Amino acid sequence: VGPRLSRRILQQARQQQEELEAERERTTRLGP
Amino acid sequence: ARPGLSTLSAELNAQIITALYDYVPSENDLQPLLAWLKVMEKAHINLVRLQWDLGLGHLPRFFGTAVTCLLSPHSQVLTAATQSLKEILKECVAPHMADIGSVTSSASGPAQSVAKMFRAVEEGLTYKFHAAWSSVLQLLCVFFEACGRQAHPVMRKCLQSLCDLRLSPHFPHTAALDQAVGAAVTSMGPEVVLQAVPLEIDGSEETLDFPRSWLLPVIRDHVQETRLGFFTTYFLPLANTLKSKAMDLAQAGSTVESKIYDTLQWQMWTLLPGFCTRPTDVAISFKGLARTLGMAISERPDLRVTVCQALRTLITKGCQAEADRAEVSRFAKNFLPILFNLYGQPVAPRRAVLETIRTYLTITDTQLVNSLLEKASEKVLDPASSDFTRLSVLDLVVALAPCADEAAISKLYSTIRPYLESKAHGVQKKAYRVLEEVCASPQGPGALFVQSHLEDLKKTLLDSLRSTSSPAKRPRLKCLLHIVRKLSAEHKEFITALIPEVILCTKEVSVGARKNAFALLVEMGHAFLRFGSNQEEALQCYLVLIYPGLVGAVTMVSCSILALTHLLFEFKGLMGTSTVEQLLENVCLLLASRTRDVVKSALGFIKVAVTVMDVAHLAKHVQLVMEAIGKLSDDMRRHFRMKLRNLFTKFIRKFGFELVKRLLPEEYHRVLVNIRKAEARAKGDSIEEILADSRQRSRAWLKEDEPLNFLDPKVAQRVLATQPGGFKVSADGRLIIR
Amino acid sequence: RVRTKTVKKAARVIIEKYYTRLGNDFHTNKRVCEEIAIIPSKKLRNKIAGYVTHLMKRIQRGPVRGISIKLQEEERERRDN
Amino acid sequence: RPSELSRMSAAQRQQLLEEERTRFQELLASPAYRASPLVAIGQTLARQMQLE
RNA sequence: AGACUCUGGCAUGCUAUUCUUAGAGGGACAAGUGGCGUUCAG
Repeated sequence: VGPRLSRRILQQARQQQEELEAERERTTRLGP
Repeated sequence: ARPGLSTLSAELNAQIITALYDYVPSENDLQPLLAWLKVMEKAHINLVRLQWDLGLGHLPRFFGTAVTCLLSPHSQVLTAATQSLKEILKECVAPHMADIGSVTSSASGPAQSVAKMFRAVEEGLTYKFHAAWSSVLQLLCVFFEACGRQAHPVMRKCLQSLCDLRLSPHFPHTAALDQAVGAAVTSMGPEVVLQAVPLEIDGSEETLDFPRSWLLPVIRDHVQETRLGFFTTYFLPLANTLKSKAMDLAQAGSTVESKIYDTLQWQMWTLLPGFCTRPTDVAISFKGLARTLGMAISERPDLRVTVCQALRTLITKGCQAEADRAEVSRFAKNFLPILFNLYGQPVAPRRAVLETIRTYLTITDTQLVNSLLEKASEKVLDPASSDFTRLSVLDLVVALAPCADEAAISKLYSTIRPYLESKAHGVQKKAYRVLEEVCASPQGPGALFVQSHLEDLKKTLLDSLRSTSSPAKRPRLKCLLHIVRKLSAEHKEFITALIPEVILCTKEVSVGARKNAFALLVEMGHAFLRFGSNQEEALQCYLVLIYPGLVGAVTMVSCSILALTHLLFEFKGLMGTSTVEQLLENVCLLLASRTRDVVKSALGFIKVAVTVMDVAHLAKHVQLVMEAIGKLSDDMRRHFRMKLRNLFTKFIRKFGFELVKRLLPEEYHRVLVNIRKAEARAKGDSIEEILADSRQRSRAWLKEDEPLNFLDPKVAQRVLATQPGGFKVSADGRLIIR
Repeated sequence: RVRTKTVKKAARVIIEKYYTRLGNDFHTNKRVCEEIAIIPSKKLRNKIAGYVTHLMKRIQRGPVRGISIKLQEEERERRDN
Repeated sequence: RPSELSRMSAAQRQQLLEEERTRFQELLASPAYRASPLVAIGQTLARQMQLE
């Protein structure tokens, strides 16, 4: 295919994989 | 700072780590990410130091985040993650595998944590990286080295995935994957590795492109802790089948396939030096290879040296135990007639066989060494032996000489003593090698023979000095070394009789004899340093022995200048600066000679004297030596230009340039200004890889056949990290090379 | 001593075209250099033979598949000619 | 008798060795060569190659 | 601190030839072994 096209393809595939794997407040307290 | 329990506890560190997991700035900010996983690495190190199982339990989430940041395009994050995970593996994982032990598929404690983090690195071996694969391979390699013996039942799938990765048409990480599989073979052991990925070269194959043919070089280069019993039970009948098929296709007319199988069989006994490195069952599995090694060393020359090398490998590191050494000795009583017939046969790789014979005779019993010495002595004394056979048996005598007791050494010396006056150079050379070998041992029967027969040896060496051939000078001086390092004080006459031989050997034909003569000059100096209370007066008494050699013959003059050069290079500060100055005046007088060898050795002595003594003492004699340099000659200046150039460079560097300019004429003025300008100017195993005519890393290449599935576990074979893709002939067809 | 670049090129082309006929030690490699090249220079012949011996010693420790496909291609070229 | 030892013969080397051994024997026992050795060596070389 | 050119040590081999000769041909190519090594150059 080519370097740039395959890079865009893998980036979009990783984005879609993260989006489909997806479907608060930072814990500032060390001890409860 | 690694705080103690009073400053930071294990539960507090775990709470800090779990609270610090929740930031992960964006993915690739690259300013706080490196220090971020650095501080979790340090906190995990401190947690393991405080409570190791808690740190191992907290490890897999940090390893998952390490994989996630290893997916980042920035290579600095890749390097930081690789260094952090390697440090965690080396310091927090490797020493704790002995306590945890083996891991199964149903582990519960920290073994389950090891399994989870190995699942994390297996997920890190997937296709989604395509630029960190060298880093993941290095992490896999250090994990294999750390936990091959303790993570054995689980990493077969990773080995299959690695074989699939190396089965790619264009793999730039071939060397890294080879190193990783080599570490896996080293620590795992190639037996269960071959159980996981089988070799497809078992007997008859319909094809010739073996997809796992690199396993044999991997096992050859990376086996150190594997039992020999697996080698005997697996590689013995497969060798016979492959060799039999090799001759069967050899006489069938198909030479290409026969040569391929010949390459296979010749490579698969190269695993034997690896398997003989540290075998865990060599006390019991070496019985089944004795007759195999005998038949492979008797009628199979093409393996012999390698087999000998394999034997040598064992003698390097397989004789640690006493039962192993006893078995090796008993099979030495089995093998020695075969090895002696192999070395003594007419023609042959005699050098490696002789080295193996010496190294193998140093670790056997004394009594059959004595018996073989009797046999070799009656073979030498037999007049019906040829000259080559006599030389071979004399080499066997040389090998058997230091391994015998005092009586056998004494009778061998009594037999060798009339042979020192023989007109044959080879016989006298072997006799002097025998005399060097029997005196080489500083302890044992050889030393007892040395002190028992010191006067007889001295008288024999003084008598045989007149009739010594030129090659025989090379070992004999070493023998003199072997009789000086334990010499008594009342032996000055013998030493000063030996001095002219050493000086004449400082310019001997062989450079090994010259090095031996220089070492012998050092040994005479050290021996005279022990024979007197005053070291400077003893050095002067050593020096008055060799100074009259500056008077007589021209080659003796050159030999004496070279001897004084080596002495000044070895006795710099202990002999006296004024003696160096007066010798410098003398050697400049010798610089004013006509013979090129004398003036060349004089230039060498002048350079060494410039190097040795201080510039304050040099400045008193710069004018004299440099005047002697200046009015030398026209042709002599032209011939050895570089020695005078280096001398002028040293004089410029160690002094002022103005006086150096003033003390030379116009041609040397041009030489000096050119030298000043020059000073101012100063201020992997594949066939095609060897035969080579000798941002950017983020590029990817897809290949489009079967449709591509990203979730297919074998899609990583279809992605490539790199770009895919003079003489004349005569009438007979022969090339012309010029 | 170092190896001259033309020695490297000659060793490369010899081990590339005639890998099958070369043998293990120095003597038979020198013989193959004798009746494969006229080679008027003796020192060049000796250096070429020694470097070809070292090259095949390095090659024979590698994987077998490259040697096998090289022999297959050499046999195909010999049969075609 | 060449100046380089790599061209001369071994019997000549042994004869030269005997000559140098003997010469060391008389010149090591000479009484003038006991008090100022390097002075004697320097004077001997000075006369020998002012002769040259 | 010459990775220039040429050449020598041993020839009981050839020629008018083991001792003196003078032309040619062998023999050395780091060849092998163990370590230090980016595991390849050194």
